[PDB]
Amino acid sequence: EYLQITSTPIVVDCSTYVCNGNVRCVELLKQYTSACKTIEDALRNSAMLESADVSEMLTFDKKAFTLANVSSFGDYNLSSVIPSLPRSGSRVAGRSAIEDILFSKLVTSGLGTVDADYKKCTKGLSIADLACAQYYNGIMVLPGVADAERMAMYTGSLIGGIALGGLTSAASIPFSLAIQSRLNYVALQTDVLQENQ
Amino acid sequence: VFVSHTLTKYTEVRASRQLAQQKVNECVKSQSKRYGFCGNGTHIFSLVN
Amino acid sequence: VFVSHTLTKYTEVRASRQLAQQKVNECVKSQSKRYGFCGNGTHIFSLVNAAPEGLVFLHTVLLPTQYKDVEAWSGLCVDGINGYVLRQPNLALYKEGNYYRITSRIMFEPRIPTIADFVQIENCNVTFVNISRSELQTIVPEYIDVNK
Amino acid sequence: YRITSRIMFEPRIPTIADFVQIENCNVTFVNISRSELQTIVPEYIDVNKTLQELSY
Amino acid sequence: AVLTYSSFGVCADGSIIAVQPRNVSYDSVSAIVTANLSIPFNWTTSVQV
Amino acid sequence: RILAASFNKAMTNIVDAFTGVNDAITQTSQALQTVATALNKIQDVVNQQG
Ligand SMILES: *[C@@H]1O[C@H](CO)[C@@H](O[C@@H]2O[C@H](CO)[C@@H](O[C@@H]3O[C@H](CO[C@H]4O[C@H](CO)[C@@H](O)[C@H](O)[C@@H]4O)[C@@H](O)[C@H](O[C@H]4O[C@H](CO)[C@@H](O)[C@H](O)[C@@H]4O)[C@@H]3O)[C@H](O)[C@H]2NC(C)=O)[C@H](O)[C@H]1NC(C)=O
Ligand SMILES: *[C@@H]1O[C@H](CO)[C@@H](O[C@@H]2O[C@H](CO)[C@@H](O[C@@H]3O[C@H](CO[C@H]4O[C@H](CO)[C@@H](O)[C@H](O)[C@@H]4O)[C@@H](O)[C@H](O[C@H]4O[C@H](CO)[C@@H](O)[C@H](O)[C@@H]4O)[C@@H]3O)[C@H](O)[C@H]2NC(C)=O)[C@H](O)[C@H]1NC(C)=O
Ligand SMILES: *[C@@H]1O[C@H](CO)[C@@H](O[C@@H]2O[C@H](CO)[C@@H](O[C@@H]3O[C@H](CO[C@H]4O[C@H](CO)[C@@H](O)[C@H](O)[C@@H]4O)[C@@H](O)[C@H](O[C@H]4O[C@H](CO)[C@@H](O)[C@H](O)[C@@H]4O)[C@@H]3O)[C@H](O)[C@H]2NC(C)=O)[C@H](O)[C@H]1NC(C)=O
Ligand SMILES: *[C@@H]1O[C@H](CO)[C@@H](O[C@@H]2O[C@H](CO)[C@@H](O[C@@H]3O[C@H](CO[C@H]4O[C@H](CO)[C@@H](O)[C@H](O)[C@@H]4O)[C@@H](O)[C@H](O)[C@@H]3O)[C@H](O)[C@H]2NC(C)=O)[C@H](O)[C@H]1NC(C)=O
Ligand SMILES: *[C@@H]1O[C@H](CO)[C@@H](O[C@@H]2O[C@H](CO)[C@@H](O[C@@H]3O[C@H](CO[C@H]4O[C@H](CO)[C@@H](O)[C@H](O)[C@@H]4O)[C@@H](O)[C@H](O)[C@@H]3O)[C@H](O)[C@H]2NC(C)=O)[C@H](O)[C@H]1NC(C)=O
Ligand SMILES: *[C@@H]1O[C@H](CO)[C@@H](O[C@@H]2O[C@H](CO)[C@@H](O)[C@H](O)[C@H]2NC(C)=O)[C@H](O)[C@H]1NC(C)=O
Ligand SMILES: *[C@@H]1O[C@H](CO)[C@@H](O[C@@H]2O[C@H](CO)[C@@H](O)[C@H](O)[C@H]2NC(C)=O)[C@H](O)[C@H]1NC(C)=O
Ligand SMILES: *[C@@H]1O[C@H](CO)[C@@H](O[C@@H]2O[C@H](CO)[C@@H](O)[C@H](O)[C@H]2NC(C)=O)[C@H](O)[C@H]1NC(C)=O
Ligand SMILES: *[C@@H]1O[C@H](CO)[C@@H](O[C@@H]2O[C@H](CO)[C@@H](O)[C@H](O)[C@H]2NC(C)=O)[C@H](O)[C@H]1NC(C)=O
Repeated sequence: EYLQITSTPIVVDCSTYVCNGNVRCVELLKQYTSACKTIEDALRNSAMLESADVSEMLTFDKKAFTLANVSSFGDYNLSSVIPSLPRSGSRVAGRSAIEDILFSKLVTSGLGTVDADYKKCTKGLSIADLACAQYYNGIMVLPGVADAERMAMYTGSLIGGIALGGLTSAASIPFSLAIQSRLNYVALQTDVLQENQ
Repeated sequence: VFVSHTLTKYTEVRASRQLAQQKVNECVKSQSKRYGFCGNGTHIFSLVN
Repeated sequence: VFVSHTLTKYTEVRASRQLAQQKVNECVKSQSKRYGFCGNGTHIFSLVNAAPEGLVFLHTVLLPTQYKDVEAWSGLCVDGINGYVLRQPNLALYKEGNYYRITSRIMFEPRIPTIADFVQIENCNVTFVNISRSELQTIVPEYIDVNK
Repeated sequence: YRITSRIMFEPRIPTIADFVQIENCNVTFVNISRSELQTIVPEYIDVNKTLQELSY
Repeated sequence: AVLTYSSFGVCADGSIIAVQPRNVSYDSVSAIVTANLSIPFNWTTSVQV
Repeated sequence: RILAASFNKAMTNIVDAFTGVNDAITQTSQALQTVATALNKIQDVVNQQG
């Protein structure tokens, strides 16, 4: 099942988009007192609320993140969902073997909704990029809320939570006993050999 | 016209985000008995990526 | 343009209004076990007050502060042929000092083992407690062997 | 006789604690006398009648 | 971070920093094992809005 | 006894956080961070009406 949790936020400067920076036009725009106020407030406030409640959902647990490993699941091969090692250091996580597929096998449709680089627009040597041209019109795309690093920390912690069993000193249980515990929640298990595992 | 399209998208994404939060708390962190909420059949555990 | 703004806001408020009714029915009137719906942790009760254009909720929840270690056992095996497990999966049998006690796994609520706390099963696991019917009274203080 | 869960087949030896006493019977219940109740519940012992005989 | 957007937030003095995820301790499903178990023992009351 | 003493302490901090006499310290507890989040959401609703 797939559920969307965020949308790339876009903010627009009302004065630059309508007047192109012409000084005379800016004075005429003041007659439309509530026109720009409504447009800027709606885009700015919606983006801040979106980033506020997304950051509330992203919890982390260092204890559970350590258990996101193939050695913690036994016969259940979770290698396709655990995070990848930090290939270049300076970080604690990375994309799983399924996240990079969904993020790359899907079309690289960078036709405008790119949080492109702003520091090269005003001092660059080459003619302006398609993204810089939008920035000159006051349309600027903010960086995505769901950061790539926070995602791997968040998902890695949740996957590792399934290996926790409430043991003293945080010892990890065999994963065959985690499934048995969740089966007992359905109906009290009377089988002793546990061959059904 | 642009603001109308964006605000409608934020309304749709907010509803889907709140459903995702419920599935993280009830299907991933916990085990659910609400039929059909975490797939059909008897739920055991869920994974998220 | 004004109609578009009002219809967009009505759709947003209607979605939030439906969630408020669910929380009033499941968190304020009743007590919920749906994790995270009435705040994180274990829900006890909720309060509600008026607010500008809406409601404000005050979820009262319990958070743990200390934990107790217990030497828990999976079950019992009497004479090597009669196996027993706890009647409720949320209970745990543990050893304290020389005797035994049963406690819930959610809250530490000690309980004296009664024969009704167990369920008889066909086989015995190797991790079960070995004991005979002669000494079963050390685990269940009310057990009396009426045969012997 | 055995007891099982209705969701998963989990065979269980019937214990006296698995039953709840009610005021009246039904024509569809297992029709049995107390001396034979041990055939349904292996751990059951009629300590009432057994002590009467052992008083001699 | 007094104000936040995406991965970065700002302080009361205007310093820009990255927003780290909120640290919490996840719950767990107590296992039916012959092992050494930790059970919650003392409790506190918290109010959330 | 402890549950009642803890509840009264939380309610007092909730009322003080709503009044906003110590706004710059309420972030010290994520329980009080819910109050800050609630206040921000109420302000947006009030300002955007007109
Ligand atoms: C509760 O009580 C029960 C019943 O008493 C205990 O269960 C038995 O526990 C014993 C050990 O305490 C187990 O015996 C060990 O089994 C091993 C395999 O035996 C199988 O295979 C051989 C093949 O030759 C067969 O002969 C045999 O019938 C079995 O099929 C052996 O490896 C062990 O040998 C011991 O001695 C040698 C030499 O000294 C050592 O190298 C070994 O390490 C070992 O010590 C031994 O015989 C037995 O299998 C358990 N089950 C049964 C059904 O008998 C529980 O352990 C006890 N639990 C608690 C918590 O108290
Ligand atoms: C466990 O043990 C009990 C007690 O013996 C059994 O319960 C009785 O079962 C018998 C049949 O085996 C039933 O008797 C039948 O009742 C009819 C009369 O009406 C009944 O109902 C009214 C109230 O509505 C009462 O006032 C009245 O007294 C009766 O009880 C008749 O239609 C039947 O006649 C049939 O059998 C006779 C032999 O008796 C034949 O000659 C006839 O041709 C005809 O076939 C019959 O007598 C009785 O009603 C049951 N009692 C109760 C209290 O329900 C259980 O059946 C038994 N269970 C098992 C599983 O073995
Ligand atoms: C539901 O939401 C509640 C809160 O509403 C969450 O509960 C909090 O969880 C966190 C994370 O575990 C707890 O924080 C821990 O507290 C301990 C005590 O704090 C000491 O240190 C702080 C800061 O220095 C002082 O203010 C305080 O006086 C204490 O001296 C620490 O032991 C924990 O670890 C810290 O220290 C070690 C050692 O340096 C470091 O390795 C750690 O990284 C960390 O810094 C940690 O800080 C907090 O106490 C919980 N309660 C409350 C009321 O906030 C639940 O987690 C959440 N539950 C669920 C199931 O979702
Ligand atoms: C759990 O699932 C994992 C993912 O499916 C399993 O990993 C796979 O295991 C198989 C069998 O060992 C590997 O297939 C062999 O691979 C080698 C070549 O491997 C190298 O090249 C491939 C190029 O495709 C590259 O993907 C690998 O990473 C290696 O660099 C060949 O000699 C064989 O023909 C054969 O195809 C898979 O490649 C491997 N996949 C991954 C992503 O590692 C894993 O084995 C399962 N775990 C358990 C315990 O069963
Ligand atoms: C019912 O009895 C079962 C045995 O018939 C119990 O299963 C045993 O549970 C213990 C305690 O959790 C496990 O011991 C741990 O095992 C690992 C090594 O496990 C791996 O290797 C063994 C063979 O050496 C293999 O059988 C396992 O599947 C794993 O591949 C160590 O890290 C620990 O030190 C510790 O000894 C036993 O491994 C496990 N036995 C088996 C055959 O799986 C079971 O717990 C009982 N059930 C209940 C509900 O009490
Ligand atoms: C959440 O806890 C983890 C540790 O479990 C923190 O991660 C590191 O912790 C040390 C010790 O405090 C810090 O000095 C490091 O800078 C942290 N590194 C990283 C990459 O975060 C984590 O920062 C904690 N976060 C909060 C908000 O408490
Ligand atoms: C799963 O756990 C193993 C064991 O800790 C990790 O393997 C170690 O990885 C580090 C680098 O991160 C190496 O320096 C160690 O030598 C490795 N251990 C062994 C025994 O060789 C493994 O990296 C963990 N998996 C992930 C995805 O982090
Ligand atoms: C008490 O004692 C005996 C063993 O001492 C148990 O075994 C036999 O059980 C059958 C019933 O299936 C009785 O008919 C036999 O008479 C019993 N043998 C003896 C020597 O008594 C018996 O199950 C136990 N319970 C009772 C009620 O006797
Ligand atoms: C549970 O925790 C409470 C809260 O700390 C404990 O009550 C405190 O106990 C200490 C030590 O006896 C006293 O100095 C404090 O005055 C008590 N009150 C508070 C509000 O901290 C209580 O003792 C603990 N209970 C158990 C069974 O460990």
